[PDB]
Amino acid sequence: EFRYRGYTLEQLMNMSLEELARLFPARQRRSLKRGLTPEQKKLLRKIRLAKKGKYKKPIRTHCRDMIILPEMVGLTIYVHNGKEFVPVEIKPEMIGHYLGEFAPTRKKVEHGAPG
Amino acid sequence: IQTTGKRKTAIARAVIREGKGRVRINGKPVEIIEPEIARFTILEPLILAGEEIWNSVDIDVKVEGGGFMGQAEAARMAIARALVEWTGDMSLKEKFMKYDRTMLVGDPRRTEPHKPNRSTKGPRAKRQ
Amino acid sequence: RHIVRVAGVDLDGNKQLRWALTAIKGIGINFATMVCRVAGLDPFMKAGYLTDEQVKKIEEILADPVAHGIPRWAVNRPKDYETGRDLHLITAKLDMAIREDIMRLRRIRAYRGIRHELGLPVRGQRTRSNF
Amino acid sequence: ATVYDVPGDLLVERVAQRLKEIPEIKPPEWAPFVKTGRHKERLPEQEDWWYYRVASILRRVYLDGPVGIERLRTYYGGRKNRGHAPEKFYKAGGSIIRKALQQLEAAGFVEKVPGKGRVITPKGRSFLDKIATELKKELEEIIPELKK
Amino acid sequence: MQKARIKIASTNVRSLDEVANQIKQIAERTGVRMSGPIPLPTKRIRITTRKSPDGEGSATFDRWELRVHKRLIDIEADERAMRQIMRIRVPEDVTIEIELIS
Amino acid sequence: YNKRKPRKFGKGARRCIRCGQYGPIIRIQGLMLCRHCFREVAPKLGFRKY
RNA sequence: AUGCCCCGAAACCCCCGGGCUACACGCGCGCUACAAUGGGCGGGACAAUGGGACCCGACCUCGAAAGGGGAAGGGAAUCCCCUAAACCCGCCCUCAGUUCGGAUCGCGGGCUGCAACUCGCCCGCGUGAAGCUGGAAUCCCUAGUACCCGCGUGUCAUCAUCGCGC
RNA sequence: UUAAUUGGAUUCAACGCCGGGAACCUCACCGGGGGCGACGGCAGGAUGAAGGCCAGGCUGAAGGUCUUGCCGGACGCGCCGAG
Repeated sequence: EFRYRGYTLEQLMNMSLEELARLFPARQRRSLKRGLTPEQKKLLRKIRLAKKGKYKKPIRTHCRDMIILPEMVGLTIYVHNGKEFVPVEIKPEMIGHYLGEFAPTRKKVEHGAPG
Repeated sequence: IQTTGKRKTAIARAVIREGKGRVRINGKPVEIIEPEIARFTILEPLILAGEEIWNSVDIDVKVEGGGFMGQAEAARMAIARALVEWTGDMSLKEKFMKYDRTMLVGDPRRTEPHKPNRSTKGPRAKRQ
Repeated sequence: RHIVRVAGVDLDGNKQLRWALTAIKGIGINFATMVCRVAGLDPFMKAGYLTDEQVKKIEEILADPVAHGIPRWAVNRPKDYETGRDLHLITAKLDMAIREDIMRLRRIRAYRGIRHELGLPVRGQRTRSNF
Repeated sequence: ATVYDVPGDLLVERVAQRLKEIPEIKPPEWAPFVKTGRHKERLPEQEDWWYYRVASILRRVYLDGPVGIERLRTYYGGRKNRGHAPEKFYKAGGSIIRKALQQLEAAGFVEKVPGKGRVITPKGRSFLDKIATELKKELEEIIPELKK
Repeated sequence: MQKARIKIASTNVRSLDEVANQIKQIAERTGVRMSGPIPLPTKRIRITTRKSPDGEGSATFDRWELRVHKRLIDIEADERAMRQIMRIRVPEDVTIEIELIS
Repeated sequence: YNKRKPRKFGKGARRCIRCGQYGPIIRIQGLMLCRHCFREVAPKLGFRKY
């Protein structure tokens, strides 16, 4: 089973947003207390309609700063890395983290012959 | 009698009157000042003045600005000026002059302004 | 006692107890000082006179620091990820905790996990010349 | 003789050992588990470190008169090492001296002048000058020159 | 008794001296106690800027300055005396601020 | 859509009065001048060298 | 500013994101040290320059701190930043990559911005290494100067180990 | 190396320099999106908007785009000269 601060994903489901954020670190909890962006709120409307089935579009996003909550778990969202929308599928273990962490934007650098 | 002493930035105002011998720095007794080297600088002039002049007059000196060495030097300056004015004797004047010219002249040395090319380190320091 | 074993880790008796406890990983000088104060003992005494009941007292302090008077903010992992509880980890538990955090950052495919995979600096250090 | 006529450290030690007696001064439950300042790196060594602070604080009140918390924080602050970065000065924490001062207010040695800080009551002045007179009387025998 | 306080601030020294002298000459003509002009500290605005418009070459700096002077004139309460001061011709670079302290 | 977003802070907030550059602007008591722009107007402002 | 050429749904303008930080690496200038004149607890005397109204904010209160709340007074000789560090004394540890050395990484909390994962700072705890005196070679300086010590300020909502100045 | 790490600077006189602080802005790089192009001529006009607008889909989102149909009550598509 998956546990977050001594609670499971379904246990995390029923917690209010304030109590839920109390489990988050200071950065994420304070970001939530300061209020999501209006664009973040539009994305929340999108993902919530998707989880109810009404929203059937392959869901994209630019909000790299959108902090993953337990309610995003189990959905595929495509975050803009700067050039395209890299896809990510939300496992339960990303509770307490930002979207941009899992949207790579810099490619791998390897070393060849010096000029 | 009033006297003045300037050292770098520190300024010491000294007042001398007839008294037992109590000497105070900022209202503090002379023998208790923690930096011993500064205690010796402050004690330097009246050593050569003599215990009679020491025990014939009371002195209060109040110093502001500069550091503790500068403050002690300013008090040393003001003490000598106060003594030579109170007694009005040239013998001890030449005694101090012989021991140290700055005793009654003083050091007009001042810090030069810092200049560019890594100004933080001084007027003359530069980069490598 | 020139040798004193506490919580499965040996310490020199010549060092003072606040200095002796430092040899254990998971304990710094400040942690040693506060646990010594919890014991109500002098921080400066030689560890080589540690009669065993004090060893057990320090041990059960390690087991649950919070209930012994230590606040919630002197532990190494406050609000533990799988219990919600502020716990002071030690030795193999600490290694397993950091290891699990590493594989968690890797599994989520975060940038921190990527750096731990490639053995690169995490916190934005400039590496064009450095490292 | 007043506090001015004796060294600061000896008078502070004497005031600390004397104030150990008064029950009004008691370390709070968080005192042993907090270091005296952010600038400090290692926790206080002696378990008496509380009382010397109080003995120190009252002495400042004997000299600086109306003083607030922040001025004492600047005074008790110190230099802190910033790792590879150079050191820098920082003010001391507020809670420790705040508790010490509020206990002193409870002890009645100090009073509050609102908008200006806390000052020293006549009782504290008598206590301090009594201690200073005893210390100076001793040092007069050790050092005759203080009889002057 | 009521006292009128006049602050005179100006970059130009000579204009400040002229206005102060004008007030002084008005004073004893009106026969009212007028405390002499106290010259407060002169404020020194300093700005240091790199000379080079581009970044190439040696690093050189230019230090530009303003010295703004300020004098304080306290005078006593006589409506005739304080009537004769709006009639003063004041140069542009000199600024006068007059307040009334009990 | 063509309106720049209102930036109270950052380099974008302040622009030179004279040349409008977003780079070095001196704000000592309200100049708002580009460092290049300062040198040609300092004498006009009354600045002297010493 | 401005010659010539070119660009005209762009090389014009506006919005989002990334990037400008990426690194096996070499080089430049600095920062911290490579511990005994060392490290640490307590205490004391000590400055100057400048800046201060979406500001300084004394003073009071809560919090261990980061900080939160209230808050007089200040548009400046009058209120605030404001007090220093290097210094010494009393005592503790006692030449060892170790106590120094902290890079590094985890957790929690605080702060600015609408937003710091890329890509901020600060705080408490834990880990905390390399580093134990540097060849060839070359750098600066001659008196309140060099070194050492910290501070103020420019850019600055936050960012310094930077520049200018004390 | 990178889609991109925007460019200048080469010993004395380039390398805490322009950058005198890059999360946006700075911005000049890259990817994606959106709006235009003064003023004249050709043609149109007003028969009505050129611009915004609900419900959506695309759109990261933005009546941007289109389904739908309104306003808006006023002259501006497209091509050429030229901006």
